[PDB]
Amino acid sequence: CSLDQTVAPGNLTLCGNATLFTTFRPKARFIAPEGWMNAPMGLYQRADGSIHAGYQSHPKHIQWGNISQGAAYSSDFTSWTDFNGSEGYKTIWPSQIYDIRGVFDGSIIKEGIDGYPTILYTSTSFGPLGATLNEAEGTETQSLAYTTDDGASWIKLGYGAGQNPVIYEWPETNLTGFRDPYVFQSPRLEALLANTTSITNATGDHFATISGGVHGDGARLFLYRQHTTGEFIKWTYLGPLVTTGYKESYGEWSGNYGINFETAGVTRLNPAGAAWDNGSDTTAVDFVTFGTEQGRADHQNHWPLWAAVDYEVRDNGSIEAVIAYSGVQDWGRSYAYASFPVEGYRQVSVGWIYEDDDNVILAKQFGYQGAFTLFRDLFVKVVENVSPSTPGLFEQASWSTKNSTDGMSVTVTTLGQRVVPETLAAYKGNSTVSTLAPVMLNESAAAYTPFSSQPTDRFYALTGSFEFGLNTTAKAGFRVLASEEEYTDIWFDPASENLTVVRTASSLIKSFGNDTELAKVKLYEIVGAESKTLNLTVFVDGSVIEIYANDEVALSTRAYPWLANSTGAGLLADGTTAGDVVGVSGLELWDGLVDAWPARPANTSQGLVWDGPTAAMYGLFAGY
Amino acid sequence: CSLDQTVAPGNLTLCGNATLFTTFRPKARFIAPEGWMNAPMGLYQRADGSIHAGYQSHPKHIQWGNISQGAAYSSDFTSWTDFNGSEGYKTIWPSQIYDIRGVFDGSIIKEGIDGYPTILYTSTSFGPLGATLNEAEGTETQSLAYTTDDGASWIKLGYGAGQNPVIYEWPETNLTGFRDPYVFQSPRLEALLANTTSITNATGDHFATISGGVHGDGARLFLYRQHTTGEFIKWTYLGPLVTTGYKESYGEWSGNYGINFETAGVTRLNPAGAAWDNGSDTTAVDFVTFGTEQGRADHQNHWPLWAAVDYEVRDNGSIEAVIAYSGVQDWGRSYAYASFPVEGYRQVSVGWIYEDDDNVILAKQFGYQGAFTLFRDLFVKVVENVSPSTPGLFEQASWSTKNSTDGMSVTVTTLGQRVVPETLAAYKGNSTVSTLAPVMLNESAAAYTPFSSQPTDRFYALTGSFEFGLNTTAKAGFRVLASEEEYTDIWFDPASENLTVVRTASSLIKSFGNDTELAKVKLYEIVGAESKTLNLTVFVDGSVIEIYANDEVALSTRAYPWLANSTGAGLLADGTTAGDVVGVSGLELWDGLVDAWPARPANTSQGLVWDGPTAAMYGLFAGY
Ligand SMILES: *[C@@H]1O[C@H](CO)[C@@H](O[C@@H]2O[C@H](CO)[C@@H](O[C@@H]3O[C@H](CO[C@H]4O[C@H](CO[C@H]5O[C@H](CO)[C@@H](O)[C@H](O)[C@@H]5O[C@H]5O[C@H](CO)[C@@H](O)[C@H](O)[C@@H]5O)[C@@H](O)[C@H](O[C@H]5O[C@H](CO)[C@@H](O)[C@H](O)[C@@H]5O)[C@@H]4O)[C@@H](O)[C@H](O[C@H]4O[C@H](CO)[C@@H](O)[C@H](O)[C@@H]4O[C@H]4O[C@H](CO)[C@@H](O)[C@H](O)[C@@H]4O[C@H]4O[C@H](CO)[C@@H](O)[C@H](O)[C@@H]4O)[C@@H]3O)[C@H](O)[C@H]2NC(C)=O)[C@H](O)[C@H]1NC(C)=O
Ligand SMILES: *[C@@H]1O[C@H](CO)[C@@H](O[C@@H]2O[C@H](CO)[C@@H](O[C@@H]3O[C@H](CO[C@H]4O[C@H](CO[C@H]5O[C@H](CO)[C@@H](O)[C@H](O)[C@@H]5O[C@H]5O[C@H](CO)[C@@H](O)[C@H](O)[C@@H]5O)[C@@H](O)[C@H](O[C@H]5O[C@H](CO)[C@@H](O)[C@H](O)[C@@H]5O)[C@@H]4O)[C@@H](O)[C@H](O[C@H]4O[C@H](CO)[C@@H](O)[C@H](O)[C@@H]4O[C@H]4O[C@H](CO)[C@@H](O)[C@H](O)[C@@H]4O[C@H]4O[C@H](CO)[C@@H](O)[C@H](O)[C@@H]4O)[C@@H]3O)[C@H](O)[C@H]2NC(C)=O)[C@H](O)[C@H]1NC(C)=O
Ligand SMILES: *[C@@H]1O[C@H](CO)[C@@H](O[C@@H]2O[C@H](CO)[C@@H](O[C@@H]3O[C@H](CO[C@H]4O[C@H](CO)[C@@H](O)[C@H](O[C@H]5O[C@H](CO)[C@@H](O)[C@H](O)[C@@H]5O)[C@@H]4O)[C@@H](O)[C@H](O[C@H]4O[C@H](CO)[C@@H](O)[C@H](O)[C@@H]4O[C@H]4O[C@H](CO)[C@@H](O)[C@H](O)[C@@H]4O)[C@@H]3O)[C@H](O)[C@H]2NC(C)=O)[C@H](O)[C@H]1NC(C)=O
Ligand SMILES: *[C@@H]1O[C@H](CO)[C@@H](O[C@@H]2O[C@H](CO)[C@@H](O[C@@H]3O[C@H](CO[C@H]4O[C@H](CO)[C@@H](O)[C@H](O[C@H]5O[C@H](CO)[C@@H](O)[C@H](O)[C@@H]5O)[C@@H]4O)[C@@H](O)[C@H](O[C@H]4O[C@H](CO)[C@@H](O)[C@H](O)[C@@H]4O[C@H]4O[C@H](CO)[C@@H](O)[C@H](O)[C@@H]4O)[C@@H]3O)[C@H](O)[C@H]2NC(C)=O)[C@H](O)[C@H]1NC(C)=O
Ligand SMILES: OC[C@H]1O[C@@](CO)(O[C@H]2O[C@H](CO)[C@@H](O)[C@H](O)[C@H]2O)[C@@H](O)[C@@H]1O
Ligand SMILES: OC[C@H]1O[C@@](CO)(O[C@H]2O[C@H](CO)[C@@H](O)[C@H](O)[C@H]2O)[C@@H](O)[C@@H]1O
Ligand SMILES: OC[C@H]1O[C@@](CO)(O[C@H]2O[C@H](CO)[C@@H](O)[C@H](O)[C@H]2O)[C@@H](O)[C@@H]1O
Ligand SMILES: OC[C@H]1O[C@@](CO)(O[C@H]2O[C@H](CO)[C@@H](O)[C@H](O)[C@H]2O)[C@@H](O)[C@@H]1O
Ligand SMILES: *[C@@H]1O[C@H](CO)[C@@H](O)[C@H](O)[C@H]1NC(C)=O
Ligand SMILES: *[C@@H]1O[C@H](CO)[C@@H](O)[C@H](O)[C@H]1NC(C)=O
Ligand SMILES: *[C@@H]1O[C@H](CO)[C@@H](O)[C@H](O)[C@H]1NC(C)=O
Ligand SMILES: *[C@@H]1O[C@H](CO)[C@@H](O)[C@H](O)[C@H]1NC(C)=O
Ligand SMILES: *[C@@H]1O[C@H](CO)[C@@H](O)[C@H](O)[C@H]1NC(C)=O
Ligand SMILES: *[C@@H]1O[C@H](CO)[C@@H](O)[C@H](O)[C@H]1NC(C)=O
Ligand SMILES: *[C@@H]1O[C@H](CO)[C@@H](O)[C@H](O)[C@H]1NC(C)=O
Ligand SMILES: *[C@@H]1O[C@H](CO)[C@@H](O)[C@H](O)[C@H]1NC(C)=O
Ligand SMILES: *[C@@H]1O[C@H](CO)[C@@H](O)[C@H](O)[C@H]1NC(C)=O
Ligand SMILES: *[C@@H]1O[C@H](CO)[C@@H](O)[C@H](O)[C@H]1NC(C)=O
Repeated sequence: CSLDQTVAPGNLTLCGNATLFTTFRPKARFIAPEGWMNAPMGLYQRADGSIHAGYQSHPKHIQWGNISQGAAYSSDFTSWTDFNGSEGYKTIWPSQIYDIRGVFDGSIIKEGIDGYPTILYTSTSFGPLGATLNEAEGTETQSLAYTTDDGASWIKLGYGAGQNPVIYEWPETNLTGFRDPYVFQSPRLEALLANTTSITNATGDHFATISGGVHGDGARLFLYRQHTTGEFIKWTYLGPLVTTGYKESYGEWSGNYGINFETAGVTRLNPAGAAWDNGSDTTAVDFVTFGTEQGRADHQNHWPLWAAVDYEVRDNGSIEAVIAYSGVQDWGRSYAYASFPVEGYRQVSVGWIYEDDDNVILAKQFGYQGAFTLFRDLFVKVVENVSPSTPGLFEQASWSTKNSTDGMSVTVTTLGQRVVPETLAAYKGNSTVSTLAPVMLNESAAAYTPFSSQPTDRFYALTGSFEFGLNTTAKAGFRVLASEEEYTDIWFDPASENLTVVRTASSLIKSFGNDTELAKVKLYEIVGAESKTLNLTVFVDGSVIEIYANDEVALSTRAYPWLANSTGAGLLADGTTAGDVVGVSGLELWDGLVDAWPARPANTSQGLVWDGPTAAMYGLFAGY
Repeated sequence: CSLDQTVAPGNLTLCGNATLFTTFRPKARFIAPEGWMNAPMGLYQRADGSIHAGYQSHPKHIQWGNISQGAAYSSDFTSWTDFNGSEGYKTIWPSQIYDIRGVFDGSIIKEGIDGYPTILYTSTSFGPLGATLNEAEGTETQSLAYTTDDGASWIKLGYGAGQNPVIYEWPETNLTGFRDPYVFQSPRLEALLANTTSITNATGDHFATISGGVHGDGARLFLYRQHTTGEFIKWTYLGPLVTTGYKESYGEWSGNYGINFETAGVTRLNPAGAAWDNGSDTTAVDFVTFGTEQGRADHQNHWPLWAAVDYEVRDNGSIEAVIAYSGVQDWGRSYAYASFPVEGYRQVSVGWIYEDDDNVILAKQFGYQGAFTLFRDLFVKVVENVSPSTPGLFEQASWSTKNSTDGMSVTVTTLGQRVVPETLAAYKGNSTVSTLAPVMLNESAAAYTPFSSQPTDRFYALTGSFEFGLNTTAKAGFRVLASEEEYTDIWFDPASENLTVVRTASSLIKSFGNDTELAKVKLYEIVGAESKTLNLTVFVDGSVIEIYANDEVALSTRAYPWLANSTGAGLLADGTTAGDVVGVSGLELWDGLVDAWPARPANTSQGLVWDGPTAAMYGLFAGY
């Protein structure tokens, strides 16, 4: 095993465990110290204003298993510190018959048991578990734990009658899944159900959804309500909140609803951020965010989706969330988005970016798998004065339209997503910032034009506004992680409405994924404008490439170039002519970003271990 | 629920939990503070000379489940003190994927991990488990833990490759069971295998048996040897030590070998006690003690047996233990005998006495189930100058015979068992002792003759020597726990060689067992004697009746008389005439015995709990 990054890569499968630990590793984002991570969990803003973030964790392994909560905290979403206790950076782990198979995703009741922050989580035990298997009741249940030390440790309720697990009965038969409880307060839902509480007797101020589905008959999000305020054992099943069909799709802008939901959450937003009104704010919109399984040919069969919903009250004192329009939260290699409230009327969302090594060829050599996305403020994106001649506008696919009285303009409403400003400020302020001169891309434009300033490593951000003619057939974007032999091309093609990431040349290492990523982006044309604009922000962080368009569209992906000098960046142009011109302005390079884990040394590997021959006997975890 | 013990019992199933806690409860023996117990485990003499005793335990329940090690200690086998830690009187409990289904029986390596006492125990996980079920590999494995604080707590080795569990591969396919590791040193076995260690490479100073069997083909005791002295991870399978047939029986004196072994141990004894020679002591005998399953119509399908064995060395460097003769360790409601070495060349054995409430009618009202037997010294019983005309003598069923050179007398050899002298001394010294005048039972004898002194409660011992004519047809023995309406009759009938406990009148409460207990007792007739003698010792301790004959035969059983005055005792006589006389001498009553748990209050119940609806979902434990 040679680690010479000035020559072509050898056979890297001969390299030892964690020998490639720093080679492709993100530095500017949330990631475990080592080993396996997946879904964010247990997210809450603590009493001191800091953010507690948990995550599904399997230390000293590079596949999933013994799944536990790892945790850390931050005062600004950006610079983090690990918890360190008797189990290292873990704070909840399998320990009881009811959760021994894994401590799955959970969410926080901020004033819970004895007034302490309390997690409701999926506690798993033995038996077939999965949407394509024949799971039985009891394999997935829901349990409580609380913390008296602000998340350094958690105390589980005892096992037994009237204690853990607190939710165990399946609400319908033949579930595909029964997990990922999302606890939330909702003046909106309380107002809607206030006339029906005699029917159900459930009058608590907390609701909880549980994600799943029914075999052969599509996904389900099940709604529960806390039975009595200030009491946390009894949760009353109201009914299905969201019901979708077996592999139903709302269309090209909306992914596919698959067979089973995961990590679903419920929020209410307005143009400024989170909305906590009872229905009285006419600018507020109810949203559900959710993952779907088995409705996708690639990306681990996983779509992270969202839908705007209109709530209807059923006669049995339950709620139907009728989907009004439906979109995609991220179009790339990310999943398991969790959202949580943050003071100042914010709802903040973060997901998990998996690697692109699905055959597990270099995972041991990495010594880790996975990272988070950046933390994102959610809000209602409102575009005013939209031209009715915007192509495809009245499809109303992942947005809504409201005509002006005179019919000459439209107001467009959709889900907005933008990187939390704390992170943008810290990134910019800690970087070497190069403000770049505008560039007109015309007949003289090369295919690739390097920026006048270049990055110095694999940790940078780019911003640009691309102004296109209304009938352009030109393409433009950014090339990143670029040398002559390796590069990753981010293209937007207004004629097809497709944002793509072409990765055929991303790396000389052939075992990594190289498929083309794709997102749909609607450029809403403004009344009286003779052009249309794409605002693109791109973060390059080790192997992560995370793309944001117009505070709306997100696409996370991976690139693993071998060569030390595959760090360059610049502009891409295709079909730009004297007459079909692309004006690029607002160009900025931020070189360096932030060291997100200042207390950690560069190499936080502790080695990898094998569970031994019993792993195959038990059949629950891969074992490595 | 009335607790009036001066009138007939009402419907006691209406009584609350633990309302009958003290009513039938032993006071003078090892018993858990409350709840469920079964097999002794983890027995060893500590560095300070005290005895550590563990037991299979399920606190606050009255059926088996979450099976854990409860523990206590004693300096004299007799007066005990509970450990008290973070889990009360438990010291090992289910906590890892490999043992979450139960911490089953285990035994002690005295100088183990880092020089500390170390337990090798059966760690159980999910799946069908049982001799009549289709168990698979991995469900039962063997794991290590060690103590740095003399048994107050135990630290398990980590889960994984080269750590726990340390034995997981089945030595043959289709096992009926794979548990109860018994670790022991043996100069005998080391000497026998010394010429074969090249074949196996196993040269350690510890051996371990694991108890089981093969479906359809009888029980098996599997022998392992520690691979290297001072190292405790690697244990090498040598071969089957004991192989018996599917429900094979050696005869009327030997129970039945069933389909599966449990709690098996290996020892070597001589007339004085434990023998630690390499084979050079010609008075020493190799013994195996073991439980069998599914070879008995009653007594929970369980026989606690023993066999004298002759070891043969196989060509593959393993040992066959050929059964020379075979007996019964206890003929009544006891099982799961464990033996352990004690300083002064002793081997001490103790078992578990279950209740006689197999339909679980009053278990909740008790608030506990189970106790230990008394602790017993094992030795080789040798009877010299035995008459060749002793009936059935050359059957050599559970004994061996050696003729004198002239053929006029025989030396008989069998397993001896006697209550440890520490307990006999303490019992006698703390009791009110009444030495009773001898009684000739003849034509004038009533059926029942009360002793001249009577017990004052349900805690007493009786001794007597019954001298019978060589051709008697008379019966005699002891009645205990006796009033006019309730009593338990212990009879010996020399003509049939049967010791019986008749329990048709033991209690007015009809839900308890009332079947007749039976043991075979061989009165070895001495050359020149014109009579034959039965030395009977009986312990009455709450509901326990524990009978010892001639330091050889043991029979433990249960009686639950309701009436407060059903405490009396005396002599039984049947068919005694002027010519067929039974001379009773050495009669002594010890009233009171010892308070075995002086620190415990009378009622150590902490209530009972239910595991809730998930107990049936998981399907592992009853839940109560
Ligand atoms: C199979 O058997 C298993 C083993 O038995 C069993 O698991 C065990 O289950 C039991 C019962 O559910 C659990 O017991 C609970 O423990 C909770 C605390 O748990 C935390 O702390 C313990 C112990 O703490 C110490 O010991 C460890 C180990 O040495 C040290 O690390 C610590 O530093 C600490 O040491 C100090 O204290 C020691 C003595 O205790 C000293 O020796 C020492 O010197 C130190 O000073 C830990 O062991 C726990 O760790 C385990 O669990 C965590 C997850 O929780 C894991 O991460 C970890 O790996 C371990 O597995 C843990 O950290 C108790 O809170 C709980 O007590 C209450 O509940 C019951 C009711 O259910 C009540 O009886 C009792 O009164 C308590 O409730 C009161 O208090 C709470 C708030 O504090 C109130 O909400 C409640 O209403 C009530 O209030 C009362 O008082 C008020 C007045 O103040 C009054 O106003 C109220 O009205 C009311 O009266 C309970 O004891 C036990 O932890 C499990 N153990 C393990 C190892 O798993 C398993 O379930 C079984 N399985 C099956 C299938 O049956
Ligand atoms: C799923 O995830 C699960 C959770 O991660 C996982 O279970 C965990 O597995 C790990 C790894 O196997 C276990 O870690 C081991 O822990 C052993 C000690 O265990 C005992 O102590 C711990 C911790 O102790 C404290 O914390 C608790 C909780 O707060 C307190 O109650 C205590 O008071 C104590 O607190 C003090 O210390 C704290 C910090 O640690 C402070 O915060 C605090 O202020 C106090 O000061 C307990 O948690 C354990 O309890 C659990 O387990 C018991 C059974 O064991 C249960 O009954 C109980 O309910 C709990 O479940 C327990 O009591 C360590 O000994 C062990 O460390 C060694 O082994 C590894 C190799 O495997 C080495 O890396 C390491 O060096 C250690 O080995 C050295 O030491 C030993 C002798 O001491 C030598 O034999 C050895 O050779 C070596 O010697 C070295 O040093 C020598 C020089 O001195 C040198 O000469 C030698 O050459 C050599 O270098 C390991 O850390 C962990 O306990 C599990 N946790 C739980 C909760 O289960 C599970 O397996 C996962 N499942 C799957 C399927 O993957
Ligand atoms: C005295 O000790 C006991 C512990 O032994 C304490 O706890 C009680 O324990 C018993 C079991 O011994 C439990 O009985 C079982 O109850 C099941 C239904 O329970 C529900 O209804 C009752 C009645 O109002 C409620 O009290 C329960 O509420 C509690 O539990 C829920 C969780 O479900 C919590 O949310 C609450 O907060 C409470 O904690 C329940 O809502 C019942 O199904 C079960 O069924 C069988 O057993 C009986 C008797 O043998 C049969 O008649 C019946 O046919 C069922 O038999 C089964 O038997 C075999 C083998 O098991 C199976 O193969 C069959 O298919 C069949 O299913 C049983 O009756 C009791 O619920 C529980 N009480 C609790 C926790 O409060 C007592 O509390 C304690 N008392 C005191 C004063 O301390
Ligand atoms: C680097 O990290 C790893 C952790 O990832 C550390 O531990 C090693 O981990 C790997 C797995 O990543 C283990 O590989 C597996 O080994 C199995 C056979 O092992 C035995 O032989 C080896 C070789 O001499 C010994 O080292 C082992 O000894 C250790 O374990 C025993 C317990 O058994 C202990 O007693 C010892 O003390 C040691 O701790 C063993 O004796 C092997 O069966 C297993 O098989 C598959 O995997 C490969 C690769 O994918 C395939 O070629 C093969 O076909 C098998 O594939 C399976 O794949 C699928 C899915 O799993 C199944 O469906 C198939 O049916 C099929 O079974 C694998 O190769 C390795 O043993 C282990 N080493 C240890 C513990 O020492 C490294 O130590 C660490 N390195 C350093 C320097 O720190
Ligand atoms: O770590 C479990 C956690 O991850 C999610 C989201 O991806 O589920 C994954 O893990 C399950 C258990 O292996 C799989 O069945 C599932 O297909 C997979 O997506 C959460 O739903 C869960 O809490
Ligand atoms: O934030 C104002 C308002 O919202 C409520 C809704 O019941 O609480 C939400 O907002 C808090 C601040 O972000 C969160 O801590 C809380 O978890 C969330 O439910 C009100 O309590 C509050 O007055
Ligand atoms: O507590 C388990 C312990 O008891 C024994 C001896 O009786 O086994 C009993 O428990 C097993 C598990 O429920 C049963 O399969 C078995 O039939 C029963 O005798 C020990 O062998 C075991 O270690
Ligand atoms: O007891 C004398 C002699 O026996 C050995 C056998 O190797 O140890 C046994 O006896 C000890 C005392 O009862 C026990 O502690 C020990 O566990 C048992 O193997 C010798 O070590 C000792 O010299
Ligand atoms: C980058 O490195 C490779 C190999 O060292 C080299 O061929 C190339 O010229 C270098 N510089 C570039 C592409 O600017
Ligand atoms: C309420 O009605 C809906 C629609 O019929 C149904 O799915 C749900 O199960 C009902 N709730 C109950 C039975 O609690
Ligand atoms: C919205 O405006 C477009 C263009 O003016 C028109 O085609 C459509 O009918 C209008 N819809 C409504 C509801 O008025
Ligand atoms: C650098 O980053 C840190 C950590 O997020 C942040 O607190 C600090 O303000 C940043 N420095 C700037 C903006 O100059
Ligand atoms: C653009 O995207 C869609 C997928 O939504 C695809 O079917 C179409 O072929 C793409 N067109 C071009 C020109 O890339
Ligand atoms: C024992 O008690 C019962 C009921 O109180 C009574 O009938 C009997 O006479 C008492 N005394 C005896 C049997 O000596
Ligand atoms: C040794 O021989 C015996 C008798 O053939 C056999 O049962 C045992 O399995 C053998 N040991 C091995 C293969 O280790
Ligand atoms: C043992 O003694 C009896 C009676 O003297 C006799 O029947 C038998 O043959 C003797 N056995 C041997 C081996 O001498
Ligand atoms: C009473 O019993 C205790 C506890 O076993 C014992 O130590 C003491 O010697 C006994 N008293 C006597 C024999 O007088
Ligand atoms: C004595 O015991 C045996 C069982 O070993 C039995 O078959 C026989 O009938 C009994 N005989 C008498 C008279 O009790």
